[PDB]
Amino acid sequence: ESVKEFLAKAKEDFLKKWENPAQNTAHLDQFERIKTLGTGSFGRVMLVKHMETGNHYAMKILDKQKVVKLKQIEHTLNEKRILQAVNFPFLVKLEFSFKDNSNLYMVMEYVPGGEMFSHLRRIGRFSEPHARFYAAQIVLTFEYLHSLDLIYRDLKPENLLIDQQGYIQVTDFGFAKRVKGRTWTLCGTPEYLAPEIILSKGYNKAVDWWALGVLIYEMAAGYPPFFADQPIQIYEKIVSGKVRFPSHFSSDLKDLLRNLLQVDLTKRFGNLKNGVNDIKNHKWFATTDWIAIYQRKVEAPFIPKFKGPGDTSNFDDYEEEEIRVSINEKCGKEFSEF
Amino acid sequence: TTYADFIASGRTGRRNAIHD
Ligand SMILES: Cc1[nH]nc2ccc(-c3cc(OC[C@@H](N)Cc4c[nH]c5ccccc45)cnc3-c3ccoc3)cc12
Repeated sequence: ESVKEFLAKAKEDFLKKWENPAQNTAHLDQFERIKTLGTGSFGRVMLVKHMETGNHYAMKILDKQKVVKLKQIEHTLNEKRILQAVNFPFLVKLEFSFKDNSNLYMVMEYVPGGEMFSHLRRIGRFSEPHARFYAAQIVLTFEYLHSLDLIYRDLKPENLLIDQQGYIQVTDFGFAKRVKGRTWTLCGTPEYLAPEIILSKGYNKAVDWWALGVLIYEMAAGYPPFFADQPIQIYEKIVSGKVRFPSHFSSDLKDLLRNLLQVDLTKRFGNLKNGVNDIKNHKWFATTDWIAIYQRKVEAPFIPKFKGPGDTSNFDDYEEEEIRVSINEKCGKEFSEF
Repeated sequence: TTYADFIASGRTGRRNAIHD
């Protein structure tokens, strides 16, 4: 019940920032471009150095015109408004946000450790205790987000960074949305999509718990529960209602996954009467000290190699591209509140 | 093996998000 006490205070803090979001807290010329850490349809993330403090940050640059073409205006506004309002040990903090004639900018704490994806693929798979450590942090993070009426909708190793302490840092709130009712947007990542999303149904926060099942599976197995060469083939497997576990999977783990990867919403863990407690009290988490996890007092199974505050060895290489700023303002009305 | 099948698939790299 001390959790309710914590969540109560947490919601008070969130709501004040949610209703009065911070805007224009920095300028581009206050940062030094160093290296591109990632790129996508929109947009790109770069390692930057804040001259005033000497601190290194991860700066995402979004081309406003490209955001409009992809019809991601509202989603982008969601992301920024939510990020500036949230506060949790396993969520990357948004330090600054601003915009110019051409681009939108979000400056967050840099995590040299790299993505879980990279470490998972290289090592092959995590031991159950190793996967349990990460899973526990996601469980607490979702408990926090959901209590604020927030749905995440993009859980995957690619969006999970490993800090110097070996703990998880959740990134990419591109599809994050505050909603109390049901929602309908087709979004996420194929391997992690819940059946109700694929079937174009009205869904809720239960999709995040399904994604957790996929994450835990992939961490412990080394591969997703549903994989193929094409997304369409993946969707067929997801809606089939069948799943196969590796022989090394423990009985407790398989039981937990059958409850998370449950097509029936009236039976899926995290969406029942007991809520998240059905997960936190499961046998697979019997050895998990939730308070110790939150307080970061638990010893991490893996610590990334540190080579400096601005080291990028733990990240792959990407093609560098100019940061062009038009002389004319683009999409002014669309991103007025950003 | 399932592992071999995954490693030989075209989706072992970073996976992009999808949307309408
Ligand atoms: C490397 C790094 N350190 N600290 C970070 C905080 C956030 C992000 C970050 C991650 C992200 O998703 C990354 C991955 N999903 C690939 C991706 C999806 N959509 C993108 C759009 C642009 C570039 C990459 C991707 C998305 N945004 C961020 C980020 C960085 C600053 O503010 C947000 C990267 C960080």
